Amino acid sequence: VNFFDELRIGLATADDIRNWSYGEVKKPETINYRTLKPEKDGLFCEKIFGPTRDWECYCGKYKRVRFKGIICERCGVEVTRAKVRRERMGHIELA
Amino acid sequence: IQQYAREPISLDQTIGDEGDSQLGDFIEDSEAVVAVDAVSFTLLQDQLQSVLETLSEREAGVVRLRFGLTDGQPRTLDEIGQVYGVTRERIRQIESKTMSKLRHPSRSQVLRDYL
Amino acid sequence: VLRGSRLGAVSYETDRNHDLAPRQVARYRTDNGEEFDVPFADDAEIPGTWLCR
Amino acid sequence: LIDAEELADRFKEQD
Amino acid sequence: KRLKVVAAFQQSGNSPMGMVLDAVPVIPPELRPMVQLDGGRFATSDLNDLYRRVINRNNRLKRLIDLGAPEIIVNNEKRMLQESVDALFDNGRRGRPVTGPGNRPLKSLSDLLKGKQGRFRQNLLGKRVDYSGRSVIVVGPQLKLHQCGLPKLMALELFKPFVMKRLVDLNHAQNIKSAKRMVERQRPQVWDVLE
Amino acid sequence: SVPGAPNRVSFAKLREPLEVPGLLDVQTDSFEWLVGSDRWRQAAIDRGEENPVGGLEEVLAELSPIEDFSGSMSLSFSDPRFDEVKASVDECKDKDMTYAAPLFVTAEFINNNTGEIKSQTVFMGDFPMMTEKGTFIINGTERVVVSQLVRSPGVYFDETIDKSTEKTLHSVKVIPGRGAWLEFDVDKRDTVGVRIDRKRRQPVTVLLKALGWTNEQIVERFGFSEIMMGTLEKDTTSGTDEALLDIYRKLRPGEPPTKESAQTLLENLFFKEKRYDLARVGRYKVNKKLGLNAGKPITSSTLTEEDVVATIEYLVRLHEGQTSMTVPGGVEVPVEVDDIDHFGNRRLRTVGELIQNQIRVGLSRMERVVRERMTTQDVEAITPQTLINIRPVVAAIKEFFGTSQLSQFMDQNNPLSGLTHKRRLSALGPGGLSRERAGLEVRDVHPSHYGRMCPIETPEGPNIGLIGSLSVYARVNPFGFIETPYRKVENGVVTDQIDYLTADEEDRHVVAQANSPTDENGRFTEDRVMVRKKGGEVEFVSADQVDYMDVSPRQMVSVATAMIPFLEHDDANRALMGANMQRQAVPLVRSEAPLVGTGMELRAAIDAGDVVVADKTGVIEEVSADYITVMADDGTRQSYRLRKFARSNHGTCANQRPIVDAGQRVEAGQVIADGPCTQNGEMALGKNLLVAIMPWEGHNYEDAIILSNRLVEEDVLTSIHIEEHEIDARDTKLGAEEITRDIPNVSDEVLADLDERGIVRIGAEVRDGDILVGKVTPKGETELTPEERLLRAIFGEKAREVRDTSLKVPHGESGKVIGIRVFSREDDDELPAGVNELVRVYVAQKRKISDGDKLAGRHGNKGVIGKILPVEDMPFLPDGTPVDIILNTHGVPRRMNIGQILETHLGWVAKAGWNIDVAAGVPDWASKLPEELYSAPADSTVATPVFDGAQEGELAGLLGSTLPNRDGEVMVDADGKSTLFDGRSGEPFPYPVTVGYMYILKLHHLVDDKIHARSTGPYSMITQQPLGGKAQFGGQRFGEMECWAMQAYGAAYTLQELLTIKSDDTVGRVKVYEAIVKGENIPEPGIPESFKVLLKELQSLCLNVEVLS
DNA sequence: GCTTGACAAAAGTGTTAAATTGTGCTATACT
Ligand SMILES: [Zn+2]
Repeated sequence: VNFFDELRIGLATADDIRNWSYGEVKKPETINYRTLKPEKDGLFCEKIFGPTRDWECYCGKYKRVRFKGIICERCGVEVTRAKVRRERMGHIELA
Repeated sequence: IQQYAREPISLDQTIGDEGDSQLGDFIEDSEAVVAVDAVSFTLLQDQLQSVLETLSEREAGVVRLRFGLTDGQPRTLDEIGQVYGVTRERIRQIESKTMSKLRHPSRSQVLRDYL
Repeated sequence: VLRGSRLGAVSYETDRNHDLAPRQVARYRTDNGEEFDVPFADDAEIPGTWLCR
Repeated sequence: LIDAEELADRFKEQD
Repeated sequence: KRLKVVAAFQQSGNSPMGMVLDAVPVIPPELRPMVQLDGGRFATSDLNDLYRRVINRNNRLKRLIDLGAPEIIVNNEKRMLQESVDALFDNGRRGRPVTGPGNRPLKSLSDLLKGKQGRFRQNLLGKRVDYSGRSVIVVGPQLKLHQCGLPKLMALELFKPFVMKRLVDLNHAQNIKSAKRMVERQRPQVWDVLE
Repeated sequence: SVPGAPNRVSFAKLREPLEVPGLLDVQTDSFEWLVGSDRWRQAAIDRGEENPVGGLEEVLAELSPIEDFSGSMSLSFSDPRFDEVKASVDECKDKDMTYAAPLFVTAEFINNNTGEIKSQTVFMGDFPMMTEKGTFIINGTERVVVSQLVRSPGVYFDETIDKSTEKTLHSVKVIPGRGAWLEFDVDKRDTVGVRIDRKRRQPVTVLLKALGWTNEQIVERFGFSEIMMGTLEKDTTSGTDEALLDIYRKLRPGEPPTKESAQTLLENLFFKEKRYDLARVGRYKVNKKLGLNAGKPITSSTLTEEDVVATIEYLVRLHEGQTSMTVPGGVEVPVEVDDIDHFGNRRLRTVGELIQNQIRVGLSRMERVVRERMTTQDVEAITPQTLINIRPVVAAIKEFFGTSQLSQFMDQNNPLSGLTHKRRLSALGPGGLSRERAGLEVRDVHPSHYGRMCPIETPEGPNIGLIGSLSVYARVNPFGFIETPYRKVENGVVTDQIDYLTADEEDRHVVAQANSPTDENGRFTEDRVMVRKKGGEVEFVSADQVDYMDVSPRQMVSVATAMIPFLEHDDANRALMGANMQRQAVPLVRSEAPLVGTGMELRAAIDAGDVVVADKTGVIEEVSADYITVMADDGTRQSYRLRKFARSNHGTCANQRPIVDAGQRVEAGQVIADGPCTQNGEMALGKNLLVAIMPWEGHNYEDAIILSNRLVEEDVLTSIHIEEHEIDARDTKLGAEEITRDIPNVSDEVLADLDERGIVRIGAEVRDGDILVGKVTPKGETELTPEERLLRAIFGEKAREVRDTSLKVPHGESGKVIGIRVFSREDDDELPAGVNELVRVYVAQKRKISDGDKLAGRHGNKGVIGKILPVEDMPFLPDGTPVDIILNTHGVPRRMNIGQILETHLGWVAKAGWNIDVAAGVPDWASKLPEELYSAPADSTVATPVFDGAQEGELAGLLGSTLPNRDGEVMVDADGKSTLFDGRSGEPFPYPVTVGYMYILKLHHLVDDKIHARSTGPYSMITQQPLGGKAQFGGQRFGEMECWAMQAYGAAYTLQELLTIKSDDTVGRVKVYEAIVKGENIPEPGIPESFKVLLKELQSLCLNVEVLS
């Protein structure tokens, strides 16, 4: 940071879009109705955009700083600071 | 069922009779990171790290391992028994002795604000 | 003022790199020929099939 | 007293 | 007139293929967050409801092609998908914008950072800052040109963290929490440190 | 005058022919008309009305009768009756009820096919009533409905000049207010076009033919103006039928053109009362303007056949230039152009009509389903209840009293504020003008305000000009036109034949001033008299030309403006400031009437209702601090409750104390108790303080004020302020949160003042951060960190399932608990859904005057208190009296408010009695003083009515006749100045200075409510910036102009640190806090959220935005 | 200083039982 000289803009050939995304949004559902956890493979999905709460996966198998950098073998969400949900993007593949 | 039937209200409404604020300019996060607490936590650990140093090597180790200040796992007595092949009862006795040492004002008065 | 919240409970752990755990990296190939990697934990078995980016 | 449209129309060429 | 548009692509780091999109990106969820208000009420960003509208169409298309639907239905679905993407990028540029509940359009991505609100604007209007206060003024004839009188409570509130550090340093308080409580209660020891 | 009437000698020279009418009549008469009270009926019939109809009856008659589509059934309503109110005012205010009364109406159903009749009384519901003070008790709050100002529907004529190729075009637009449009306009082609329904210009002859006119009649009657001859020449329509068909085709070409439907549509468009109405005020306006159907009463709500032709003829006359016109069947009327700012065209919607409109809407909504229930049910099984739903009307009336802009909280700061609020003329709201529109066009002072709207007193905020106040002598015409009284003048002698005229009625006469000298008999003593013409211009005319005369000099000022002495010496701007500042005076602990004032202090106090007045003659049975008992001559006891230490809507303490003793004879209308800002029945907004006009060491530099410490010691400027803190306990998805004395993770010393049930005891003293009522909520998942686990293992304090959420005293507030109110579902209280309990605690504090508190007089002189010197320091008179206040001299002449100096001089003259040497003969200056005013004792109170007050010469003469002091010497010489010793050095000041008594009042702009500060606190949910708008932890705004200033300074680092570290930089903000607390140097700022969010958004739009070095 | 036996509530075993969720199908004729 603090090392910028100029900022440039340009078109995206959808290769940039496929590079940015951490996973595609397969389904439209956002969150469960009685439980308030995100729905997998949809919007707000933790596997794609990251965990909602600090250093915890969806099922809770791996949690806390000691597991930092690990993808749960059952969820697919990687334990992280949970502030990364403001940084990771997805994509929708049009038929 | 009544509460389930409710529809979420758009976060981009026009609360205030006009467009000066929409809806969310006046919502506070109850789960906010508050600085004074966070910094205090970084101190508390240190204090404990110092206080547990006043104890003996063996007495300090059981408390650190029992509460997992290093790894975080609340190791049971049997696990702690592998330090020297010691049985659960001696480890429990050492833990109780250390608890008696710590809770005395001579040490507890230092930490008696982070409650 | 109005008050809101999420389900994202906050933690005050200061251990950005304090603790390091072992891990193993598996590699998967997609039907279209794209390859990806995943750093699984050294636990049980690596899944046979994985949903990639 | 004055809106954007009137303020914008205020400084037009008017010639 | 056409020369500038045609030359913009010649000798440039892009290609004419960028007009047509094979996939559309999705903004991170926290930038379109769903906040749970106190009392069970849910407040959602209307943008969240636009992306969904696309998926519902897109998935449907992916089914219609599977079973070999007639050309009319597939063309209608493709038209719906195009309109949905257009609404996602620009709500109201083509046709009439989707309204949703009430009688107001949903503000899409480009609706942001374009109007009175949104970046490139509202940053040159003024933001709120910490470590600041406001108060009525009186005429001080005893002051030097470089001095000003600041009320005690205002000064204490502004300098709280420094006062807490000094109190902890002078053994008045054992730790940060004790100094914070002492300042908030405004015990007599606070003013000596503040001065 | 009034029974009590404390002796207050007046300086008036003129005689008052008409007593000031009931100030609160506007708010009461309209409602009496709405409910059709008996007294209203007597007043209306005595005026010259036959079979008068009330508002409710009028609405019911308009709705009734209603017949179904089949035409076999009919429903009607009649005879609205009211019942006794459910509860009293005090009970309703205590229990947060609504002061209302049951309403009943007699409904009748008729079966046309058979003849069955069903008559029954249907419960309409609780109609919100009003008290005797013109206020509505809505949910335990005193709301006020302010009369609205709207443009009366009717026919208006205007003329503009074309800005393309010169020349002028005249137009007439008819505003019905409940239907479509109909206008005739003249183009620059010597023609007369009619644009029906504002669609497209059409020939006027087409409309004439459609009504049933032919070429022969048109050419025989409209033979005066040539333009219409040309229009008829251009006309292509031959017969009347074609005109209807042509109009129908032009209106809606889509539908098939047929003669029958063509006529029916035009018949339906304007000639039906169910689609097009004039609201029974447009008809009167058109009759007065055109002059048709004069004399006989009119009930039609449509356009008469002659009205349209008369309007067209008047338009062509106006273009022709004729100054007079008359048509058979009418009275000759003048010809001129009308304007929208004139009050012959602007009417007033009072509370009665405002409520009537909502009732009409509700009844229409009810009827919509009433007819459906008729068409869906079976016959011979239907009763009035089975087809009448009272839900919609009740919902509408409830919504109008809680959401409408016109109905808002009554300003309870002091009696004058409330009194002015009730008689307010707003020009906005539903059907009014926007707050961002009509700039310097509708907020200007029209020459018609004189006598009907105060032209000086008006808010200085966004609503300047849009909001005003009614004049002292003014009452709304039953039609809704503000009319003012005038004295009839015949043959140059003024007679007692007061007549109330409107603006248009006044434009046809010549009115003179009230101060014009007159002979003893009544004849004019002079020859040339100053008068007002029809154009709103002042001119000198002959004595015989005078037609009318003003009732009194203060006929144009309002109640608030009439309380300012020597108002004719103050500038308009300063007078406006003083008038608007007089409504912001906080009641003091001990009030005192002004030494110098006008005659409005008394009336304004009694009419405000903030006092208790005996209902009938009697003897005071007993007096206490809580109530007064009086025994009347008829043996009927009367008991008055005295509301004691009652909080006003704005936080000021409102209380009354008796001013009578046992055995005292009291007459009807006498004040027996006084309110917050009243003394002996007179308004006492402020205090009389000894003031010296001189600069003092720069402590009063730039309008600052220096005060003596005595005011602090003797509680001269002390006030009581009461605040309410409310908190609820409700059921939650994790359980029901309960209020409890027990609180987790807190010492037992903090809650030592809590009671058994967890509420602070009454009478306890509380500061910021104190617990008022305990409250806990279920927490849920704990998941303690190992640090916390070990910490609470050593301490042994086990986890608690509940979290503390007790109510705390907001920062900066302190006082004593004076009252506690508790509501609970356990006792069947009407709490909102899900709420189990509600607790309100009242904290009262004794606020003394202090530095920075605003302080002002009645002439627009305002200032903060820059310093409070000790008694010995203040300059003192030779007798040893220390002045109480010092006002800078530089600020008086510039602001152009010399009236304050006159107030000071006359206050000094009043404080120390005066004695004119009348033994040898009245001096020249005193020849005008009334006989009663030649000599008065010390501490006397005098009156100087606005525009008829003490002259400068008389005051100068009185200054030289003041009585001595206890020593026997005069402090103030003939010039109004006195020598002052310096309190610090002791040397007398080199020159004498002006010293006197000034009446000054404490404004609500106190420092305690205007101090803010932030170090770290709540942050926004979305923008992550500090939130504001509240005095607890609100942040300050750093606008773009401040950024420009910083850039100009070259202050790069400060601007960065202020735009990122202190706002929406979550990562670096905590690091900055940690560095400050640890003593480490602050780290370099990062990148603000406002940029990362922008980058992610711009990337989301398929834009490949990237950074590079 | 440290260990064995007797007890105990708490954390799991393993299956079954109840609640929840996804799913195809309704054939007077209706455009
Ligand atoms: Zn998991």
